[PDB]
Amino acid sequence: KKKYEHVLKCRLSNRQKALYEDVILQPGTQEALKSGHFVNVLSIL
Repeated sequence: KKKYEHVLKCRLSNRQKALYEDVILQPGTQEALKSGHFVNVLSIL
């Protein structure tokens, strides 16, 4: 010549915790994480 990057962690909500743990229980997620092929993980995105 003004710019400085400062990214820091953010905070979660317990309703979001409940809903996330709710959705987590689909077994297709398990077989996907084990297989490592995108044909299944496309959904959870």
